[PDB]
Amino acid sequence: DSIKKTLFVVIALSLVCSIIVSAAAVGLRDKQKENAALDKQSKILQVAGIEAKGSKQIVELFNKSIEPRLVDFNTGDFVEGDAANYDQRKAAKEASESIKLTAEQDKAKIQRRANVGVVYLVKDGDKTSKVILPVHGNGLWSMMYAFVAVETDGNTVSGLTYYEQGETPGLGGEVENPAWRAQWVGKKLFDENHKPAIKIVKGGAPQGSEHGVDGLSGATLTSNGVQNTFDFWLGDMGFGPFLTKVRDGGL
Amino acid sequence: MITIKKGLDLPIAGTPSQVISDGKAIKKVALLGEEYVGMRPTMHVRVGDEVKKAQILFEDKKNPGVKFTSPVSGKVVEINRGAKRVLQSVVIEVAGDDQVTFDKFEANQLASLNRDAIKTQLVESGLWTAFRTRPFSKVPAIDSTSEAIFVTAMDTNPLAAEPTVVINEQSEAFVAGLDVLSALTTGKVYVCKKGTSLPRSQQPNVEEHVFDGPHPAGLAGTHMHFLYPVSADHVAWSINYQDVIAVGQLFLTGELYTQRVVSLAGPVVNKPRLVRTVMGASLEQLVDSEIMPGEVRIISGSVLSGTKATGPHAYLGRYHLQVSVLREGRDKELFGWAMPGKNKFSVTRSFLGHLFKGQVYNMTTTTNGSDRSMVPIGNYEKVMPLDMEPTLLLRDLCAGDSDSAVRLGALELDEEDLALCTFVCPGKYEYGQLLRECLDKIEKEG
Amino acid sequence: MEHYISLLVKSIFIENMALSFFLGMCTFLAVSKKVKTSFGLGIAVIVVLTISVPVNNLVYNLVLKPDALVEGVDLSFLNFITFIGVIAALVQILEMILDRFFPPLYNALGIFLPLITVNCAIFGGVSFMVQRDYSFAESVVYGFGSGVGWMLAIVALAGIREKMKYSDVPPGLRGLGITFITAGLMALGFMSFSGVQL
Amino acid sequence: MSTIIFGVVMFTLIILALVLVILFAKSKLVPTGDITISINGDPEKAIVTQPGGKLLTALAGAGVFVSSACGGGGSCGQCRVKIKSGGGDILPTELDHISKGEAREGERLACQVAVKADMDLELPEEIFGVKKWECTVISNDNKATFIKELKLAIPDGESVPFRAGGYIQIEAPAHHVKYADFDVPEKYRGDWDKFNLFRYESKVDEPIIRAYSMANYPEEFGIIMLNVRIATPPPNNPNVPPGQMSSYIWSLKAGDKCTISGPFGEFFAKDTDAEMVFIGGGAGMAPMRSHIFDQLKRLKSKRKMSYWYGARSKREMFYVEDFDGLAAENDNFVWHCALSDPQPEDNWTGYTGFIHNVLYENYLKDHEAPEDCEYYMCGPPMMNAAVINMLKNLGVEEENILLDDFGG
Amino acid sequence: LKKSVLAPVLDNNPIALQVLGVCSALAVTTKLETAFVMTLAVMFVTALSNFFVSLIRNHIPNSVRIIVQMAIIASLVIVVDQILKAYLYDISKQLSVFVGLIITNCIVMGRAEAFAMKSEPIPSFIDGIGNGLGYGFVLMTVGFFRELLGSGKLFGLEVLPLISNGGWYQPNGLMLLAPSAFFLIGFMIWAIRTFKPEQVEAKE
Amino acid sequence: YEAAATLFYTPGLVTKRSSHVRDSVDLKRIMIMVWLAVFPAMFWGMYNAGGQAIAALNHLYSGDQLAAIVAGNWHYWLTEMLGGTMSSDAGWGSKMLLGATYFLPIYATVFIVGGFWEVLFCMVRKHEVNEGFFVTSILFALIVPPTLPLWQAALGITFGVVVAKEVFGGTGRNFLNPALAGRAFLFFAYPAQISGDLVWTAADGYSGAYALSQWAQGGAGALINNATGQTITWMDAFIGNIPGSIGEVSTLALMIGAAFIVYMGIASWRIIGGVMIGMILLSTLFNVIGSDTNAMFNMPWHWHLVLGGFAFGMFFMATDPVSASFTNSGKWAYGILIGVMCVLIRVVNPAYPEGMMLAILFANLFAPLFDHVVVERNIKRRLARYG
Ligand SMILES: Cc1cc2nc3c(=O)[nH]c(=O)nc-3n(C[C@H](O)[C@H](O)[C@H](O)COP(=O)(O)OP(=O)(O)OC[C@H]3O[C@@H](n4cnc5c(N)ncnc54)[C@H](O)[C@@H]3O)c2cc1C
Ligand SMILES: CCCCCCCCCCCCO[C@@H]1O[C@H](CO)[C@@H](O[C@H]2O[C@H](CO)[C@@H](O)[C@H](O)[C@H]2O)[C@H](O)[C@H]1O
Ligand SMILES: Cc1cc2nc3c(=O)[nH]c(=O)nc-3n(C[C@H](O)[C@H](O)[C@H](O)COP(=O)(O)O)c2cc1C
Ligand SMILES: Cc1cc2nc3c(=O)[nH]c(=O)nc-3n(C[C@H](O)[C@H](O)[C@H](O)CO)c2cc1C
Ligand code: FES
Ligand code: FES
Repeated sequence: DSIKKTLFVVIALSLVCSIIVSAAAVGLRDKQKENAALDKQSKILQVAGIEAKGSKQIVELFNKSIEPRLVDFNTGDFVEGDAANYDQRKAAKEASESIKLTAEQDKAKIQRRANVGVVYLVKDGDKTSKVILPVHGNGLWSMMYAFVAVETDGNTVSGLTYYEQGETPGLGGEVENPAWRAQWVGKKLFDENHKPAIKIVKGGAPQGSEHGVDGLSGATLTSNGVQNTFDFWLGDMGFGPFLTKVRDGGL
Repeated sequence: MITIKKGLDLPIAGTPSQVISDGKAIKKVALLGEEYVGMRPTMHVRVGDEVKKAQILFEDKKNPGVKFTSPVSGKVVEINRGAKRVLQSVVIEVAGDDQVTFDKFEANQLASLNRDAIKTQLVESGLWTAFRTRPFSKVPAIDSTSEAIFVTAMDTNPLAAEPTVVINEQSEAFVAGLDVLSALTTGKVYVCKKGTSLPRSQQPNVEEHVFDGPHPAGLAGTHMHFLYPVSADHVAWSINYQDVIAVGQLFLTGELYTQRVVSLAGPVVNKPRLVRTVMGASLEQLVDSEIMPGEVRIISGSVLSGTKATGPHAYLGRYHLQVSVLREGRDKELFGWAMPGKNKFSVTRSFLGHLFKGQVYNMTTTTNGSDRSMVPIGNYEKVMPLDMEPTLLLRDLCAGDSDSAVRLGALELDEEDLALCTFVCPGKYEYGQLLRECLDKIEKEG
Repeated sequence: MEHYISLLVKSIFIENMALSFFLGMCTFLAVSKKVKTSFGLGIAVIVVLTISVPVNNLVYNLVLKPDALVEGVDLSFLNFITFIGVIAALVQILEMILDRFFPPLYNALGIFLPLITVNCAIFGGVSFMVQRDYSFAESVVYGFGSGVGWMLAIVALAGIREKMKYSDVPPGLRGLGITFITAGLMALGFMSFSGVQL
Repeated sequence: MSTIIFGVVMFTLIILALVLVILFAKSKLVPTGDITISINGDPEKAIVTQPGGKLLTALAGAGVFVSSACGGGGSCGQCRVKIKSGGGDILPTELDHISKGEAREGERLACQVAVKADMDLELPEEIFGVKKWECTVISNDNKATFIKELKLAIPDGESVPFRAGGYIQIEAPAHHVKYADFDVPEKYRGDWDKFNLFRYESKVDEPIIRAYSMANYPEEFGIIMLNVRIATPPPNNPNVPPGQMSSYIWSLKAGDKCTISGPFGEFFAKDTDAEMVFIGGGAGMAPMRSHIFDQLKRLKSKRKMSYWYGARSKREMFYVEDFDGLAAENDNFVWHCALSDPQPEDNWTGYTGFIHNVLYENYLKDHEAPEDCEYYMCGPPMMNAAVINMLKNLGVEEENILLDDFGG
Repeated sequence: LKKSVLAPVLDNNPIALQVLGVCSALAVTTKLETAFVMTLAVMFVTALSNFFVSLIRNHIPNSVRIIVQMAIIASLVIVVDQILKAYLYDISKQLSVFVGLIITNCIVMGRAEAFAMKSEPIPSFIDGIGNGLGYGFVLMTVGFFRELLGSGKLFGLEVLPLISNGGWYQPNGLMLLAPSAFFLIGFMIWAIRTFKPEQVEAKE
Repeated sequence: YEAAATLFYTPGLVTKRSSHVRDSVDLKRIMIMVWLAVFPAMFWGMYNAGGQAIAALNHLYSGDQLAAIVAGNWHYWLTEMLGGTMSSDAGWGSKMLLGATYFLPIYATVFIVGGFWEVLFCMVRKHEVNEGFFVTSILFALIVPPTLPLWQAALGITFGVVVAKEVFGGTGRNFLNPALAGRAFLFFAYPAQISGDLVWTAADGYSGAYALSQWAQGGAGALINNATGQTITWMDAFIGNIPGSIGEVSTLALMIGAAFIVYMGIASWRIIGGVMIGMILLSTLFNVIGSDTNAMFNMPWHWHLVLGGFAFGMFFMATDPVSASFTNSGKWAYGILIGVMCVLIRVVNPAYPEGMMLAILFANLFAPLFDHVVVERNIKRRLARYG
């Protein structure tokens, strides 16, 4: 073997492979993001209750009925920006636009919070009926993310759905059980003193109670994770001020 | 003073009374052929031939130059051949007194003989077979020399004789044998002994080392491990006190000395004692009228590492200095394992027998249990005084591994050193034969 | 500095590549027969991983990260080829300039010396490093811990198999089936650290 | 599109950088040495073809071959090399052939040794003396069903450096041979024509080499006599493909051109005084005749000797005049024979059946010391096992059972 | 004839004899969807890599042979990964790392070194297809038991009703973990070597 | 039948080689002496399991509802038919009978199901039926909650006997603990029936938390026996009045039983000493460093000892001769590693409230490594001609 031939062979092989690889990885860059957006849009539609069995109609239903919007947690007011392309995970990760929570107030054990969050308003025409709030916190094995859709009065929940979790199936992975998620409808999030009134009680809650929710059987650690998630995100450091503005009207 | 902390003084009944008395007249001897390791005989004699004392019976093909001679003068009667025509024993009927006579030396001149002049006389007389080389326990090569010779001179076997009684009769012969061995060694002669006094040789090559403790203290393997560790590059010769007396008598008088003082003792013997006998005698007529009635097993050696003396092998071995007799146990017993035995022996504390201190048992030949797999509860580590890993070495031997057994230390050991490990094994394994097979494989892969 | 200690112990025990992520089994099950050879291969893997991870971190941070070289361009699709090229070149260097030119590791490195290139553990470690977004020192410590954990697992398996010389396995399960079952039992035992929050 | 060009350029640059690093590292370390091996000290022949790698690829290229057989890999282990300087590593495949003792003095196989650094060798003297030749065929006449004897003449009067019982490595260039012209005596016409055996043919594309043993003895110098067997499909399974090289040598005629490559040998006779027992079968007459003639006519030995042979019928025997004359000349040498299934016209009397069985029931059972005499066996592999079992049951050590076999 | 494509299914099975590709077998066998997608991906990658390496087998210098082969194999794996992300995003989200780990799959390198470099392109392609089939056999067989007994489903369809949904079956939690894969592969090897004794290993 | 005489009787063989006299100990006697050691623990466990069920049932129900419950479960109506009573003042007779009806089915199922595979393998491979299953079956039946389903116990013992023990070659050949391997199979496969507050007290509709996991919630002040309303003290947790399995509840009985087999030399004291040393060292380090949000950082050694299956594991399950180390130098390390791992799993790992069974399985992997280290040191000492 000689260098004169080896370099030529290597360069020719690289020139043969690279055009194919780059064209494949650049041509599909639009579909690779459409597929990613479709999952979130479908989950938001499912939480809002709109039925869309197909990526063809999911796009139009989400574009017409759902309006993403940014919210500033410190001020509890709307912010103008590219909400349809926001990235909450990286926004919280970056120290430029995030707050390092301290131990005594990091109830959800998320250790970082973003300065500005994103909420989705479900509306027809220009009248809004719901608002979908994304909340998350620590479980036992992994982070648990969820969407909670509250009514326009700021108190009544109209559905809870967990779209990302890694608990043990059948034992602590029952957060995705429809029998458990279907009981959150009609529950109330606040009391007359504006305290977080959601309580994941153990062993069962009184039937018809407006603040009690059945806990997971044999999954007390995950139930405590959910309780911490709500105690944080409904508190002062979360959607507290935003819901305070919401219950006064003008959502 | 070297003290051994681990071991087991076997409390078997019928301990002999250390008083030497004349034995029965012996009209038949034999020189065995299955006790010499790797010995392939070339028979120079035939049935009906008349042999003088110290006249060669057969040579070796694997160890050229080594000659085995006849203990007494008589007529050959049997050349018994076992399976695959293996030599079991050569039987000689003592019917004469003629002999072959060798050279004589003054007692003063025995410390300055040439090594070759000593070797020639030893090999011609047939006492060269008394030595054994550790490792492999083979008879030393004719032209080989080692710098450490271990004169045992102590006996700790069950129902064994006391060397101090035997030696004090032959003090001059013992001293002359020590002088000859000191001139022959080229290294040192390690005269192992207990705390008692023995005749002393006025030579710088001869050392008296005092041991102590239970049984394994009186083993040439233990003496080598504690005074001169052995390996493939360092072989050490071994010999007992009676063969040293024989060497001394040979070099003092010019005639081979084929007497013995063995201990006839056991649980089923009417009067245990030390009986003066002849080398390679016939045990069947040595132990007649000395045994209680019933089925018995006659052993040529200690019950831990002896040989059953039945049929062609019913003759005294070369390296054995005691005859042990004990009853045969064949009957079954219902729920014997669940009995809280008062008459049952064990190194563990799971029987009521160990509570009674000083008890002596009428032990039999039964294997208390059946063959099973090895569950190491820690019995071998209680009875191995050497610096080894016993329950790893025995698993290595059982698995058939040879190189790892060598690394763990199988070379320094012999079948007589694993007798206690076989004795205390819940799995009823025999480790001496496994070690012998391993050493044969090692020798062949040379 | 407690962060580096936590990273090291996490990589060694909590996230053991061989028995928690299960990467490298094609050699983990095949070469583990003697502790000497297993220790030699573990040392080789340690060295290769420790040298491979930081270089890939430097390259990914410099040129392959989105928007890192020129704003508006994203070359995160060359990750596989770049990582495998770096790993292969490092393994070739180790095999050909140092291992055999100096006193060689005879029978410690045989057919399995060029198999380090296609060892899944190194590529898995680089990919996980890319996902976790470590710094340079964290990358070094992560590589060292991963290598030490892999060596620990392979040496434990080698010791178990050496102990298994006394076993009596059925003829069908001789060697490979029993190796699979033994590795399964070891993985079952290694689930003590599953829930640790380190 | 601007990302495509960046990706292409960066792929090319990264791969070029990696390849250049590898090439530069190789250029900074490669020894580029040559002539790194000396086969011995005294001879001037210390030249090879390759600077390293495998050892045959350097020695056979320069003309040195203990036995550079086809393929290699130590499947037969005649490529014997002795080393005294260099790497002491042993291939896992070499522990099977080399004991630890020979390993300490450095004995290995050639198709396993890998050369990279300086060394010196201590090859045996037989390598320096072996050579090819140009022997012409004299006779290839058949004397049995499957046995042919080949007679050759050495050119220019040279004598091969051989000992009793050796073997020369015969060659066979590319050829195509048909069985059509094969013809045997009238008695063998029956069983030969029962399948007729002439439809068979062989294809040879390149020269091939196997070995044969000499039926002659050193005082018959100037003429090479061999015992050649034909390789035919087994009678029970005629659909098995036949043999190539044996068929080619069968096709050889008188006056034909032939080339031997050199004599090699094992299975020599011991220089002791014990009794000698020669046992064989099939084409094994060659080493036994060589040994018998050596010890009797050349060495003038007076050791008691017996040559026990087994056959199938009286028609299956040859060399009978030779062995009878030798037995009449020498009182110490007596040879016996047995027939497996004698025919009514054979007029046979005496021993019958398997050779090991007749041996045991007639001679060794009454023998006083069957463990001191020496045994030499060279015959059918199925007789090998029976004779080995019989001798081991009689109790004979491995050092006294000297045998030569062709690997079944 | 079809001996090249049919033999490595049982006669020369990669995982069963060569011990190649076991990591993906332990990983992606939890669900038949991912198992089948992985089988197809490895089949295509192995076949095409063998084809190209055999096409250029003459002009590969010894010094950079590994680089030359890895360029082709990594390019193929990158193309496959981009295609999976574009069209099978739901499946590609689950495989994750074990899609990029196709390059370090030992089957691909073993068949490239042993057969592709020294065989004709079409025989190399056929051998790659055969090895991929032999690998997929083990993948799908292990995945069948794992999915059916750990989640009571098959290909995502309901077969055994679960106790949490008003059925009768209580799912086994070990099937969704790794040791079940080890045990299943071990018992597969036992059964295969029982039915085909010629593959049994020696005591020594 | 021959399957009984060959068990009761001794074979009545004689020696034919090497040591003509043998020790009286044998594997049958070893296994039987170990099998009898857990009898006091088993009897107190049955008593306590009856008592807890009676107390919880009386606390929950009363009167007509109590009668309806008692007539709906076969344990309760069998106890009532056999002369016992489920009233609040039931005696030790009924408290033991209920535990017996809860334990005996599990033991019978485990014994039969494991023995089937034992006999099948030892018959196919042409061996004689060994022993040691007499220990494995009873230990497995003692280390499981009283409410475990029979169809789960059968699978657990099947896995433990076949995969962990019988595949490797049987008794004396395996490398892992069979009973703990089966229990770990159950623990990871069916975690709802071996964890939670519903499984320890064998009462219908009563949920009572683990005594060990009541500490992680609030500390020593959170230990309370909801069945009776009293608080668990150290004496209660030592004697064995806490809810739990049949076997490891009582610690005084475990010490009494294990003292005999330690004295007789069957169970090594080195492993027990190592476990004790490791537990004491680590659980004192945790107290010294302290913590605010974790309540198990303040649990001392004498509270680690009594609670959970620590005593049962250390005495009867950590001293398995086959799985443990073969060197007196490595037995100490094996024990120390067992204790350290158990304390670590208890304290730092939040998913598993009890970790003795996983600590033993972890140390079973690394015992051969310690053996290899000691043997390599011994070989390096031998090469210097000093051994
Ligand atoms: C040192 C030495 C000396 C020897 N001396 C002699 C001697 O003096 N005289 C003598 O006759 N022999 C001798 N032999 C035996 C030697 O093998 C001869 O060469 C013999 O004639 C065999 O012929 P061959 O080597 O050409 O066989 P080959 O042609 O190499 O092999 C063909 C044989 O294999 C069979 N075969 C081929 N292909 C297959 C297949 N696919 N399936 C099944 N079977 C198949 C054929 O039927 C035939 O039996 C000697 C061997 C050695 C090692
Ligand atoms: C057979 C017995 C063999 C073992 C012998 C004894 C070994 C014990 C060694 C350490 C002695 C003290 O052991 C242990 O110490 C710690 C403090 O360090 C005490 O700890 C106590 O005070 C600390 C103060 O910070 C509290 O957080 C903790 O909850 C409380 O228990 C324990 O109550 C005591 O049990
Ligand atoms: C293997 C295993 C996995 C478990 N996984 C979870 C889990 O993912 N989420 C959870 O809340 N509890 C899980 N648990 C149970 C907890 O460890 C703990 O016992 C339980 O949450 C407490 O139950 P309780 O307080 O409601 O009685 C698991 C238990 C085991 C044995
Ligand atoms: C002290 C002692 C403890 C034992 N512990 C166990 C145990 O925990 N589990 C088990 O299956 N067998 C146990 N056995 C039985 C036996 O030793 C075990 O099956 C071996 O591992 C053989 O497989 C024990 C035996 C003894 C003597
Ligand atoms: S061909 Fe025999 S060693 Fe090479
Ligand atoms: S196949 Fe070898 S690492 Fe995965």
